[PDB]
Amino acid sequence: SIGPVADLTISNGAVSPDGFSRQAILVNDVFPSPLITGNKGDRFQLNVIDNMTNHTMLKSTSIHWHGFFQHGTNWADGPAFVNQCPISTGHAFLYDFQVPDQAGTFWYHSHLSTQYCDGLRGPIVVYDPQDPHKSLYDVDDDSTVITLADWYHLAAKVGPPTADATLINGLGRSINTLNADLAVITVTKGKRYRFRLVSLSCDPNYTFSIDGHSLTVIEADGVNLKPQTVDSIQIFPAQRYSFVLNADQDVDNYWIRALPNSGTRNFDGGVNSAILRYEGAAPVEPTTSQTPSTQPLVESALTTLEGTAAPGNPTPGGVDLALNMAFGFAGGRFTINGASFTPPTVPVLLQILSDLLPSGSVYSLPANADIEISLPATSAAPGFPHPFHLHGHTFAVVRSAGSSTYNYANPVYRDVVNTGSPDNVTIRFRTDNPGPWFLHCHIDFHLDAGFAVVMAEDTPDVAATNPVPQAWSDLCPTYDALS
Ligand SMILES: *[C@@H]1O[C@H](CO)[C@@H](O)[C@H](O)[C@H]1NC(C)=O
Ligand SMILES: *[C@@H]1O[C@H](CO)[C@@H](O)[C@H](O)[C@H]1NC(C)=O
Ligand SMILES: [Cu+2]
Ligand SMILES: [Cu+2]
Ligand SMILES: [Cu+2]
Ligand SMILES: [Cu+2]
Repeated sequence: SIGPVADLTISNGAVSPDGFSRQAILVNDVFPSPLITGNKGDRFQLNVIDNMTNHTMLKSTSIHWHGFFQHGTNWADGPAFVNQCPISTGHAFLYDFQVPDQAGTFWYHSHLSTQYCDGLRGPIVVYDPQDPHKSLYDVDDDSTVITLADWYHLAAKVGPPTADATLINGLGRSINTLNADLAVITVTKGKRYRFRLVSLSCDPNYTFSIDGHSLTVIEADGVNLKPQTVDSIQIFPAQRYSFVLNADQDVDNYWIRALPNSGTRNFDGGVNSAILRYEGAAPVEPTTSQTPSTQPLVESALTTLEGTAAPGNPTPGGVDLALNMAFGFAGGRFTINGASFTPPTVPVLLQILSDLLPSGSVYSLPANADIEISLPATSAAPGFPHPFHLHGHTFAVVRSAGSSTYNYANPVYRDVVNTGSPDNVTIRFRTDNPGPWFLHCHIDFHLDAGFAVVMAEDTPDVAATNPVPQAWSDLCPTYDALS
């Protein structure tokens, strides 16, 4: 793997992760993008070298480092026209930030239009030398990262959508390439694995299970939690989980299954599937049967390892500022409280540094306060369920999707939450991270359609807390000169 100091060169190339050839986005000449790695407290210097020539997938790029807090380095966070102008082709831009107090499973991806759907997306693992669950597993390496990804034969900016295939570790089969190579995951009988599940999906959620094995979940979106055995896991776009697998079954091949909520909802011919292979097992497809899932993961039954409480007082409205976000759908555009987000000419953070634009979308947040955000599900926002995600913060899921109850005493903490179907998912966080932070649904087409708002956190202090490198100031004129 690479990092925490590395070059990321972005280019275009042919790929065939399902046997069908299409042009896509490469990171250091490989599809899918390589895993980045660091220890807790490393300083990260990821030099992003834009060498793209393909206009249909945009020649420009910017990278968000999903989950990282970016305290004092809001300029480094990624979202085009919120925190930076995009890097232009022929140029490079250094992302220089630290991760002092985060550790766990994360990822990086394009935050420009729909560009990460064309293959610029990759796992990040920040190991903890003192990890609290270390004693529960023997192996925790590059071989135990598992990524889930949707794959489309025609580019993001080519059709509307429906995945042609599911990619586990970059490999999978579509309905017309049932013979294509599958992803193989190799364990040794009697060893224990910390598997790091990473959804790179642009849209589908996956119900993930492994034939013949139970999963003990110990981490969600970077947050250590109390161990919790399950036999399947619903993972929504941009979410992460660590589960320990006790490789204690017979030496054999076992189907790994990852079934999307949309499109091809079967396992016929090994679509939506990969292979757990015990060492010594033959190089064949598994022939194992799947059991009905009798202990699925339940977000409202998850709790933080330390049992941390929700910020604020343990009662609704028991907070410094309650904001309710009302979803809708106008032209071809999503709306929250009546605003559709259109990317502004001057990125928000630059406006601050210079009411913010785009009007109707920007929410001033005071510092050192408790915030409660409501996001009731509604049929007025088609394409639900929507997984909303808050940059620059972990939040406490005081009430999950599918539930009516309210947990303030020890709710799970996360950075991406399913908001459910027409449900009133509510979250809490403390404002200790001054800057403009994107709040948006992570189904990436809905995002390009404007399904987003920006939290302008402690705006009087953003100028002081986030000094900006010369290279970042150079970004916008360069971009604006391009036709
Ligand atoms: C650029 O990528 C698009 C999207 O996959 C593809 O349709 C097009 O052929 C590519 N351009 C070239 C010159 O290969
Ligand atoms: C969701 O919860 C907030 C919290 O008070 C409330 O104001 C809002 O009306 C609720 N919406 C629905 C649809 O239940
Ligand atoms: Cu993300
Ligand atoms: Cu993010
Ligand atoms: Cu959505
Ligand atoms: Cu985002």
